[PDB]
Amino acid sequence: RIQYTYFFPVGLHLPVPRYSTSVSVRGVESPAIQSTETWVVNKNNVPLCFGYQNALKSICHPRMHNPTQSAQALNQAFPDPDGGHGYGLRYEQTPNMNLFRTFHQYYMGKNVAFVPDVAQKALVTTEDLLHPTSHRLLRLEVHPFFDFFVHPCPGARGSYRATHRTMVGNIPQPLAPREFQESRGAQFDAVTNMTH
Amino acid sequence: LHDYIKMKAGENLPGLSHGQLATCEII
Amino acid sequence: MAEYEEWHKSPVAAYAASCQATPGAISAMVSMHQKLSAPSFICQAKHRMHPGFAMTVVRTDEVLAEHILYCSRASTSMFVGLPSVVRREVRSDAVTFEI
Amino acid sequence: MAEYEEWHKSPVAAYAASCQATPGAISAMVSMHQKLSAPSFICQAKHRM
Amino acid sequence: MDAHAINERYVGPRCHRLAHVVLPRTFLLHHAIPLEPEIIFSTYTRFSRSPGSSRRLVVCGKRVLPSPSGLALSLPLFSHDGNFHPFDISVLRISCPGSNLSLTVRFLYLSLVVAMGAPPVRLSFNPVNADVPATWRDATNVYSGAPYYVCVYEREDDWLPIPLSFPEEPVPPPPSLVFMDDLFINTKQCDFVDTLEAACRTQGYTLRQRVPVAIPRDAEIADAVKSHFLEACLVLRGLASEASAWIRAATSPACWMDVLGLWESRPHTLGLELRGVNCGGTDGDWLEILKQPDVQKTVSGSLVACVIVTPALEAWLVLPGGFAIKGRYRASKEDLVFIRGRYG
Amino acid sequence: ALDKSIVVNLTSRLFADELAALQSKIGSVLPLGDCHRLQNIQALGLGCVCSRETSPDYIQIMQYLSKCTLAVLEEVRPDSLRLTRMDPSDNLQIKNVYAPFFQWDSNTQLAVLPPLFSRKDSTIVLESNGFDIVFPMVVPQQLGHAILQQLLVYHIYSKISALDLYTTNVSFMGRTYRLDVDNTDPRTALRVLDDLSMYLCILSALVPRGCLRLLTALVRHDRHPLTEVFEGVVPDEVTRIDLDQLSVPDDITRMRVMFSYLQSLSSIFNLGPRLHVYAYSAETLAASCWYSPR
Amino acid sequence: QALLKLAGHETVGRTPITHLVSALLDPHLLPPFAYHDVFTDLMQKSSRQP
Amino acid sequence: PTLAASHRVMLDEYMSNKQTHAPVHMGQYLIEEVAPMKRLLKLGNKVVY
Amino acid sequence: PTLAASHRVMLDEYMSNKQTHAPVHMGQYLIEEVAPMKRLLKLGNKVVY
Amino acid sequence: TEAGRFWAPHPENVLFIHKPTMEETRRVALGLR
Amino acid sequence: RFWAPHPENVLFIHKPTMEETRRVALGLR
Amino acid sequence: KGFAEVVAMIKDHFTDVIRTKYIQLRHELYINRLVFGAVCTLGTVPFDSHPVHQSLNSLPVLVFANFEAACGPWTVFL
Amino acid sequence: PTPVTSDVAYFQTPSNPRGRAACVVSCDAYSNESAERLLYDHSIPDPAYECRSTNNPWASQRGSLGDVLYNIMYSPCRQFFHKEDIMRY
Amino acid sequence: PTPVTSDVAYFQTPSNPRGRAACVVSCDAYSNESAERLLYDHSIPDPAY
Repeated sequence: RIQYTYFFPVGLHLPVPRYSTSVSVRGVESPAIQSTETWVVNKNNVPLCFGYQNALKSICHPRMHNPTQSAQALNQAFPDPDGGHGYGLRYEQTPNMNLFRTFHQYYMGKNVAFVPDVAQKALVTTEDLLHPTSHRLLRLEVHPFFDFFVHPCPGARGSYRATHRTMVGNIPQPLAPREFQESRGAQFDAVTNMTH
Repeated sequence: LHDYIKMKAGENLPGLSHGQLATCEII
Repeated sequence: MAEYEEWHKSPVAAYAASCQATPGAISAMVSMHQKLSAPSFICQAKHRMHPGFAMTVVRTDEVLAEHILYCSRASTSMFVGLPSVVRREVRSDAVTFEI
Repeated sequence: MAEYEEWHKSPVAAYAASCQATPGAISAMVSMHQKLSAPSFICQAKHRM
Repeated sequence: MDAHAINERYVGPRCHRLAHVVLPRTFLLHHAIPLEPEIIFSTYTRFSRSPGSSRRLVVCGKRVLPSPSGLALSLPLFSHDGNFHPFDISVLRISCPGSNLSLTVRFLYLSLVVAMGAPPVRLSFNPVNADVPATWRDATNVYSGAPYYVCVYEREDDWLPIPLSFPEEPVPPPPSLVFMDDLFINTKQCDFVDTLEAACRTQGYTLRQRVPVAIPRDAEIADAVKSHFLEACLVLRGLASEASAWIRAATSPACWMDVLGLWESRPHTLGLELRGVNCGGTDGDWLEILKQPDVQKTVSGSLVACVIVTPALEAWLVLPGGFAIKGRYRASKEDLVFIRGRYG
Repeated sequence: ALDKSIVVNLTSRLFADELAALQSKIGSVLPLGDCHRLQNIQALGLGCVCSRETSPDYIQIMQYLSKCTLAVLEEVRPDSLRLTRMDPSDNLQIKNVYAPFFQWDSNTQLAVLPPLFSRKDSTIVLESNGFDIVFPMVVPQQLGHAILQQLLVYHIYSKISALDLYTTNVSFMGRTYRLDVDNTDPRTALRVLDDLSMYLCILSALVPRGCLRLLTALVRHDRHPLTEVFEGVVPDEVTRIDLDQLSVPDDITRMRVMFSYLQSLSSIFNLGPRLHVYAYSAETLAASCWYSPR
Repeated sequence: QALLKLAGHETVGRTPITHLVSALLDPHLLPPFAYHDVFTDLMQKSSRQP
Repeated sequence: PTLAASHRVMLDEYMSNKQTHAPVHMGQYLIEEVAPMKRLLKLGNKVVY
Repeated sequence: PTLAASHRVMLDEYMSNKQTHAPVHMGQYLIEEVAPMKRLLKLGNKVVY
Repeated sequence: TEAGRFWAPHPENVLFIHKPTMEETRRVALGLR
Repeated sequence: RFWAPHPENVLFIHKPTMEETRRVALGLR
Repeated sequence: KGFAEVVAMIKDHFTDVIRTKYIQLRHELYINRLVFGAVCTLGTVPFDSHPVHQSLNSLPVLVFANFEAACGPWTVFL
Repeated sequence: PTPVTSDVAYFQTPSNPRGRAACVVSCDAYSNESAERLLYDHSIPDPAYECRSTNNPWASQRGSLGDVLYNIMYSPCRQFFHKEDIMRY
Repeated sequence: PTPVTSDVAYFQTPSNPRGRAACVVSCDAYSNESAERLLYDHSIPDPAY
């Protein structure tokens, strides 16, 4: 009994200069619509659908939603990371209400400007994050729902901690581009059937 | 600066799938 | 303000600094504030929306293949012993021999 | 008001909050109050509705 | 709310009175207590104007899911010779069994004692019940400034208030007797730095290498290593902590190490144990120090100094660059009875 | 009569290094999965539950062992293990090989226990097949219980601690032996301690008052040999129960009920199947026991 | 009036699901300027403690 | 890979003409299957082996 | 299922070309038959098996 | 990693102080103090 | 070029800047 | 499963019964009530022999084959 | 789950869904220090392509969602993501 | 009668007009309490789709 394995994707987004080859189709040419399904021919030649409602029994599950299972394997993957500049870690609260005092202490003698991990991903195109000249822009995209960074604890060496993205726009441009968000918003239009 | 452009380009391969790799040029 | 303990987590502002300022672009941002969690995906299956990620399906399948076995001459040299019969079980219904 | 013992029976109102207010959408609402009976089906099968 | 009535039958008789305490999340966010069901609580109290130690007790705690909401506990109160002392700290120690987590939560009795103020034969059957009603009374912690709730359950009782025995003259000021621990450790730290500054004077205000680490050739780097020694003197004096490294070396029955966060770029991790390294001071023993993952980044990197304490209370200040200065914690025999009693 | 044996197919082969252990431990006892004739290696290993990649469960191994059949090795071939099985009432001949050496005699009472003195000693590995054959050990019942006595004391005083010479070591008469307890899974041993707690507090509510009064008249007047568990100091709690008057017809309705629960502690202090020995030799190390389960 | 057709009407427990589908409707997200006492209306309609 | 066609069009065009079908259209796409077994596909009576 | 073209054009396209007939057009549709017997279909002089 | 090879001329550890990151952490620490 | 490790490598600490650091640590305590 | 498991399994077969006696008998409780059950050992079934479903006048009755019988003492459990 | 800008031209040809091919037949014998650099290193491109490093970086890397779920019923993704069961080859 | 949003691709392949497949050869022998779950228990999807 020979046993093969098969794979097929669903729900992608082609790049911007869209093209065609066929001449028989007239009704799906508009780039405002995006498919959310694929069709797979069954054994008895019955074309079955595949939607997210048929894919909901393994997305909505807490194995898909906690980094404690993930940040213990990443910690054994690279055990001594460079403890980076502690830029966007936390809120150092001080008893001030003069915000012009807090405005002036921080920008007075600053001479070298830092760039965080996530802010240097939102300017990269969709291909340079996948190009092999970049490790650190690619190593810290471990999980879809979450967002990892380097924390100075414990000791003098670093460790990896986690925040949740909570939105769609907190996924960066190289993994969900600009024109995808526009075509997703046009799908928001025709479902609820609003008028601008 | 020469150590920067060298960072943006790049025994390093332990395996290769499709075959013995071949070099190209640029004219 | 720190950018990691925040709702708006800087790649939001990268989109808004590169729009066209078109009345279709407002419909993106309203649909961009979407709680990318588990029990909102239920509400993106009742209306056939697209959540923020594609996926790859993986299956298996089986085939009753009738095979062809070839084997050349004298690849094996056999050794056949002599058979015997051993008794194990005595019950009220049966006596079990086995060769 | 009782929603089950009524002429208008709430799935009418779902169409009202989802129109586009088009002059073709008026003629939908004229034909939407079509009596769903047996001796009305004669009058739509004559004109082939 | 079950953990109050469980503790009255198992921790209850082993004490004199219990302090039923419910901690809100505003207290939990300040002390950073990650609520898992694996947590083992341990309680002991630190007496004053007496030999200070009470025995350690394990108290059960459960999360209360919703009128307050948070972690529920029960603190022991000890009455030696028939009365309470007002300035008498009850210490809650929180730890996980497997991972690396140790938290000290400290309470004072005047925030608790005041808060309590307004034929076959039969076998009895007395199960644990939450039938007794609660009376929620407010409080504030003196040490952190985060509010916590205190239950008062209904049962020579109504006639008398709760006995207190206020201290007698001559007495140190109660801003100095409340923080007995933070004024004892701070003077030991301030006397530790004075040994390091005296060790520069005998050498001629110099810093000698001890660890063989090559230094890149720049004059600004040689000025930068000097700035790590002066910044470490602002930190070791300002540090007054319950769980420092030399305290674990005094109550040890092995080198005890704690790295520092210079210029407030890191939080301090204190009490890291060097297992299997004997700090003898010979050149063979510094290589076993260099196999540690911490010491490689305190020397090759920057912004982190490191303090390594022997069990003979002799300590080195390791700077980035391999530079080190031998210093000594001075603890008298009267001081070790004070430390091994309250802490160890 | 009844003609029995078990031959076991090793699926590929086995080496000459790992054969030196399987040849050295001939005549030993190991369990196996089902009472077949022909057999793979993946039933003979007791360590299908005593794994290396996970922490073992010392009660669950012993709890596994009253289920399965037990078998004796007699021959070893480098592609096939030839054994013999144990019928539930069958006079066989066992040989004393087991490395922590405890002397037997005629009319002793054996017991089959999980390996607790050394894990690495009783687990030999067979990496020609990717499996480890794990041996149990036979122990006379003076230590058949006295290890399970010490093991239940250890899991009590681990939670209180989280000293190290009283909670671990097992004292046979004459010597001590260190247990091999470093990384265990006690989540099925604390159920056993949750099955002592029901029977023990019931035995603290119907304590007969006459036997309480005999302690008041023995720990301070005379000097019994085994009253020296106590000192001369009687517990204060005994006098706080003693104060009620005696009742002879209610020291029968308390003695009979207390007597019935001490039939119930043969349900939590169970061993595996037992081996009634009736003939033993001293210079051949060969016994001849009588197998009878439960 | 365009968001409410996706969010539905059913409830998990006390909380309606409209507080959970979109971050534009979750009151724990505040508008980034407050001239009114918004800080006290948030606490009495929240199982999420601020 | 198997037959995936993100709209109903592309699967009902690959059945029509095997050669002149598009693998990539503007909105949708088709993964033409490269499989170690081939089958008879009968969607109606048009057969693409 | 049998032949059922929801407008007169679709049945006159399945006759004219068996391969490139539309199974589903914009408004109407067609059901190409999958039947245990299969007949000849003479509409004029064009024949589709 | 040997006692006789202690004072190697090129030992394996090299100091590397990134002077831009050191000035920004001084200056904030001089702002709070 | 890197410097070579040697136990006679010294860093001379200024007398005033060590005592001016002592003035700050008094006040912050 | 052996005698060391079933006594730990019968207690989980009577979880909702022990709670519905001692709460019902807490106003008055007698020492002669504290015995709660007794387990005997009736005999052995040969393994791989299956019970057979059977309905009799109705009444569904399982029937075993090759059951050899024994006896045993009554043992208290609680 | 996969980034939305994965490539259709990847899904046409028979490779694994990791993005990096797990053909560990090609590397040297018993070099387990060197046979990890095909599965999880990203300094080099994948053995399939020479312009991109990884199609979906949500499932290729150490700690990513392929290593979380399926790397330790039946799962056909146990075939491709398990580290120890590929090192047998 | 059948809803207006009944999918046309159901009518292409030889099913039955119930909507659910009624193949009772597939289920177990002599189980009337279990064969009914094919026909009318609408928790499971129908055995076709």
